[PDB]
Amino acid sequence: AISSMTMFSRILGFIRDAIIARFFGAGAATDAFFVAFRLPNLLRRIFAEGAFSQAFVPILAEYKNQQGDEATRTFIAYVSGLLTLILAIVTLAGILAAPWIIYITAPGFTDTPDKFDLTVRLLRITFPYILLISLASLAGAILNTWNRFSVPAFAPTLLNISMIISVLLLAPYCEPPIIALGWGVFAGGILQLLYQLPYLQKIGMLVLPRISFRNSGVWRVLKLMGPAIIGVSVSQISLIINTIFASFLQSGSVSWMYYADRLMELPTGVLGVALGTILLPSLAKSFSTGDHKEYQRLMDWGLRLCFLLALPCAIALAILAEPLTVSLFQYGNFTAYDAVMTQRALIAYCVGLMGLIVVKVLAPGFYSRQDIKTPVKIAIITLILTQLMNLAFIGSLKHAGLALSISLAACFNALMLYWQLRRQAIFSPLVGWGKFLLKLIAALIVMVAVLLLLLNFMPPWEQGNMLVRITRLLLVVFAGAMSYFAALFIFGFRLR
Ligand SMILES: CCCCCCCC/C=C/CCCCCCCC(=O)OC[C@H](O)CO
Ligand SMILES: CCCCCCCC/C=C/CCCCCCCC(=O)OC[C@H](O)CO
Ligand SMILES: CCCCCCCC/C=C/CCCCCCCC(=O)OC[C@H](O)CO
Repeated sequence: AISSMTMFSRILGFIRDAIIARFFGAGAATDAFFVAFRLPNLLRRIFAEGAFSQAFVPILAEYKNQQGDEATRTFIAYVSGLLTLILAIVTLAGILAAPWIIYITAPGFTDTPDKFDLTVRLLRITFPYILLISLASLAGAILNTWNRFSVPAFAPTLLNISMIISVLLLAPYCEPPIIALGWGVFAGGILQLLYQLPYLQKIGMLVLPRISFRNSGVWRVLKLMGPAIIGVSVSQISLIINTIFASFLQSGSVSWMYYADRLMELPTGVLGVALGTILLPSLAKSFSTGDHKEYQRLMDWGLRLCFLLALPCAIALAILAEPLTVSLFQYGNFTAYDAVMTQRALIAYCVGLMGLIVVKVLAPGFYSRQDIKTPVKIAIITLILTQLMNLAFIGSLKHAGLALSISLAACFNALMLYWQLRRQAIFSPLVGWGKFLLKLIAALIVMVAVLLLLLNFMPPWEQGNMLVRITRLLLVVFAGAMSYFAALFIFGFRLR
């Protein structure tokens, strides 16, 4: 369900990314678009996922299960109304203050004033999407409360489609061509909304928004939002300051980081969705029922699974950074220089894939423990270490150093959450990790050896059509995966 539609969305997101790279490359225009659209949406996502979504899903289901459909319709009406009012005000203030928002977020764009102007213009086109995508994600949250998961998963396909179409059709018309993306995004917003509204009507939860300050449920969802806003703020501030750092770097830095991060995202989302259906449900159940012993059992199996699957992915992405970048991005305005810079950023990002997967495996269980004080402390530490690693790595490695900083920060964040579990006896690993790690290390050595060998005997990656390059890429990915799994088979792990 989710596993099929959210990954169709994934190839279309990656296809739109390749289209962007092909048509606009990695430079001033693409830098401006990323700071203008991606950075505000990421702040918005952090806020909604960290505070609004966490508060909204329990209260909504609690209405749905303990009160009628009419009471739930009224709750949803007042929630969507207050959301729309706040976001309309927020959007209006943002379009007015856009030059100051770009100045604070990306100070270094001021050196090319025309680039700063495009970033401001694109934020003005972009900003209405915040409203649209928030309404669409509220729709999707409601539908998920009604156990309809495939529609909200498929919904971002419409954004990807809209952006691809705006690039292919509207870009030559638009006077700065990447302006077209904005409108695609805009159309995308509307489409993502329009697609989900009838399904909402299907469950009788499509209702005209309405404003009130007396609703008990609205104040409940406002109260559970409170303690999470400090951590949301930490994460937002860190991301803002990272962008500030990158803004002083050479044009394309933001775009190179973006492309590397998407390349690196690609398998990590697969693994995250897959472990979120194999492991997290049973972990949540074990924590809710108070079964400590078998919670440890799953925690250990899941951490071993993380080492078994995220490590080979990270190392393979590092070894295959040029194959991947050249085969998936190096067309049109994406030059060979852009490909090298993206390769470096991708090698840097590979360090933190492990930290990402483990943060997603450990963080469920703290929000369930209702311990937010120690994660907000961990988040402040992660901020401090991130900004410090930025100062340290920016001069020597530039954008790659900023990517290394983000990666190592994710590593330390996961490590600190694990240390909190270890100190409070929340988790203690099972015996036999040592020989298990040795098995991994041998299998990784075999995999990397086979990959290096093949690459020495395989053509220059720039040479060929996209069919040819992606065929070669898939051939080496297959040989590497096969060889890693064959080394593992000799060691053991015959069944899961
Ligand atoms: C927190 C600040 C709140 C400010 C509220 C202002 C309300 C009126 C806004 C007009 C925008 C239209 C004009 C857009 C260009 C303004 C020039 C500017 O400030 O640009 C930055 C500068 O270029 C860097 O070097
Ligand atoms: C153990 C191994 C771990 C590493 C695993 C690495 C996976 C590499 C696969 C990539 C295929 C996914 C991307 C598919 C891209 C389709 C082609 C495309 O993007 O075409 C756009 C073009 O510009 C239109 O004009
Ligand atoms: C050139 C770049 C260098 C490439 C790398 C060379 C290999 C270095 C050695 C690895 C041992 C790793 C040991 C740790 C692995 C499992 C994690 C662990 O033990 O964590 C304990 C936890 O922190 C509770 O305090």
